[PDB]
Amino acid sequence: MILKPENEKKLIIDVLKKFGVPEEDAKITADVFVDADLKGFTSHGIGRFPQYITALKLGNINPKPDIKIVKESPATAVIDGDLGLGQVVGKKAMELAIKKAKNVGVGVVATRNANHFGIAGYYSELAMNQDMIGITITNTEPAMAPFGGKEKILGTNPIAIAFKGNKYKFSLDMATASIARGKILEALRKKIKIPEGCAVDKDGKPTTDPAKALEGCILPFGGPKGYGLALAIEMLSAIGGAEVGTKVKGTANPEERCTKGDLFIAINPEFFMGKEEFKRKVDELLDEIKNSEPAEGFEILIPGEIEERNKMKRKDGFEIDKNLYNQLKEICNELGLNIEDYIE
Amino acid sequence: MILKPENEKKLIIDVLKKFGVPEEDAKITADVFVDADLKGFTSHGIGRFPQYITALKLGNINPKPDIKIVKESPATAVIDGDLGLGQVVGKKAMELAIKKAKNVGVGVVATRNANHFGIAGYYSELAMNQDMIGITITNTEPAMAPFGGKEKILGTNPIAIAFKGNKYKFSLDMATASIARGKILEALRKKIKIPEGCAVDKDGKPTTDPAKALEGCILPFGGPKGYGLALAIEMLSAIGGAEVGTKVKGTANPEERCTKGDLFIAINPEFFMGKEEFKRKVDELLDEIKNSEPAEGFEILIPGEIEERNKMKRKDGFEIDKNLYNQLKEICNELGLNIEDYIE
Ligand SMILES: NC(=O)c1ccc[n+]([C@@H]2O[C@H](COP(=O)([O-])OP(=O)(O)OC[C@H]3O[C@@H](n4cnc5c(N)ncnc54)[C@H](O)[C@@H]3O)[C@@H](O)[C@H]2O)c1
Ligand SMILES: NC(=O)c1ccc[n+]([C@@H]2O[C@H](COP(=O)([O-])OP(=O)(O)OC[C@H]3O[C@@H](n4cnc5c(N)ncnc54)[C@H](O)[C@@H]3O)[C@@H](O)[C@H]2O)c1
Repeated sequence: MILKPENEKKLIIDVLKKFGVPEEDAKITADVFVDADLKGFTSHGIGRFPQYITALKLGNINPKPDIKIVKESPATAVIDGDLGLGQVVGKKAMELAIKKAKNVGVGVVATRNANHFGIAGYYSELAMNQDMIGITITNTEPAMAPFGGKEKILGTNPIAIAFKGNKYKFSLDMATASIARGKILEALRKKIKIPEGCAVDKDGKPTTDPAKALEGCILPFGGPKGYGLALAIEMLSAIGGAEVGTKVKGTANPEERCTKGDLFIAINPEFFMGKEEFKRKVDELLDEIKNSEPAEGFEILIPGEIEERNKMKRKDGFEIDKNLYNQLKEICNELGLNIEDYIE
Repeated sequence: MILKPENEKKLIIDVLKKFGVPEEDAKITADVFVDADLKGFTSHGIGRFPQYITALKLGNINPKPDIKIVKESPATAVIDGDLGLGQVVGKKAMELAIKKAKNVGVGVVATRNANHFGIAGYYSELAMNQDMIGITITNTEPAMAPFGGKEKILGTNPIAIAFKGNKYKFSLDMATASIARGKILEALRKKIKIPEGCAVDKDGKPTTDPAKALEGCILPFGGPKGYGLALAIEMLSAIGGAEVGTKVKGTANPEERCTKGDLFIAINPEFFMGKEEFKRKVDELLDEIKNSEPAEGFEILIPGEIEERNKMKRKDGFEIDKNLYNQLKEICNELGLNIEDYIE
């Protein structure tokens, strides 16, 4: 059934307020949920909300955190999240990264002790919309093997990079994993194969069967190269004192304290070639790319284009499945709220 | 014959000094060349030296650059190379990025109007060997299509990421191109297919045939994802005012004035979780990986391990072909040096 985004925002706010989350913290959280559902990253949108409820009750999410800047300098900071909503910590960190970059040209803000923050692209787009370059990375509970290995050690480790000109936007937002676990589960319901070169089974051997893949490992994307970048990311994400490797828990499991890290970077074009000079060049490059000769059955896209298109289509509502609408009804009921104020 | 590391250094120094390069700048340049050759990155080793001679002679390399820091903050800087040797400008650029990271936790330095700087890893490791995290990116002449296209726009756009713990080091140094043209025509003369997804037709169709490859267009490394990264590199590399896209000239062709860009980033763990604790975590991560279970006919390796084993195996000198010997013989002859002083 169709769920209007504004109504998704009000649903999340009213529910989070019910657990003590201050209104401004709640509004912030919702925005990042709505962004994901609008872009089609549906697995980091509302459908993930019940998991948040589970964690709030088990007290793995602190509704009223003491967010602290434990280390600071003109160009860097470390932030302790106090087990608060990743969105709230995340926005603070990146907002502070942006502030520092405006003063001295670049800002690097690492976080520890926060929860999963949703889609990385939201944060680096905060930078883009200040006329800057935003870069965001984080790690994850183990999901992927080293290249040539069969054990789950690395996270799905996303990186997001955003910036824009006068006409074009650039918004790379990607997991270093070659496939989401959700898309494997999904493929297991719909009794089909997963793409080739996306997972290996219990044995280190390649596999297209979803059931095997689920007890095996997902592969980093671009062979040894993509593995290398996921390793780099596992590490850089954690420089504020988070865990790495197998000690990273609690990113998708509400029964565990969250131990992952996030890095937020903001580079400020005014300190280099100049803001207006940069925007002209981004435009010129992306325009060149966009107008180059297509291969056979393709239309050349800029990173981010697909997500923007999704948002347009989805601005007036998007579908959600019954089983989730049910989980919502229930949560709403517990907190003395009417599911019908939001989904109608 | 066999070329020994020491004699390659001498050879390069003597030749460059001959052109008015100051000895200290020659020594730095020789060092990157020898690094390229010992690691096995032969396309950036002494193999490339004859073109530097052509460039110097045509005036596209300035043996005596007035290298200027044109903009500076406490975390950022733009350096203009006055068409100097890329190695000379690069070292100064990365060392400045490092100095600033020493004071404020991070240093980002962009370059413009400098030449090809050899392997990106060298500059990243300077940071690593100061107990920091080094990141280098850079531009090149159009070498590959955007994803879904069939026309050269993106350079091979390398990235180098380096850092270390106490026992383990991490040194990723990699082109965003699926494959090097070099290896394709070595697959042609070798008659073997090249891997899949690497390149497209003279028509825009996928092809594992080196002959069609050679007529077509190479692709970035990781599907859309690899493509997105390389597009980001193409742009970020050039925020110091460099060119982008097809405006990037002279990184392979000694008849063109070079217009590429470099970005140097240095991140200091002292301003985050702390130096010693970061080295412990690096080791904790890299040990876990290096000792997780391998796949069947595989060994698990950390980015940098291959080059390290290479540098070990080629300390006593390495092989060069008759062709390069001859180029090098003439170069020496016209300068009154004697090739026999170096390849005895
Ligand atoms: N917080 C976490 O724990 C966590 C972990 C992993 C991933 N994630 C998120 O999941 C989301 C989805 O990731 P994904 O890897 O499945 O994304 P994709 O669905 O793999 O999208 C990745 C990027 O590639 C680009 N792209 C795809 N096809 C393209 C084409 N034909 N031409 C040009 N560009 C193209 C897209 O625009 C997009 O920016 C991400 O936004 C990420 O932030 C979050
Ligand atoms: N300055 C310039 O203009 C310029 C431009 C492009 C490239 N380059 C350089 O060319 C060189 C070639 O790079 P490349 O991409 O062809 O090298 P690869 O041989 O393609 O190297 C990529 C990385 O993958 C790693 N690797 C390979 N196999 C692995 C495995 N089994 N497990 C773990 N890691 C593994 C390697 O250690 C290496 O660091 C690079 O050093 C790059 O810096 C320079």
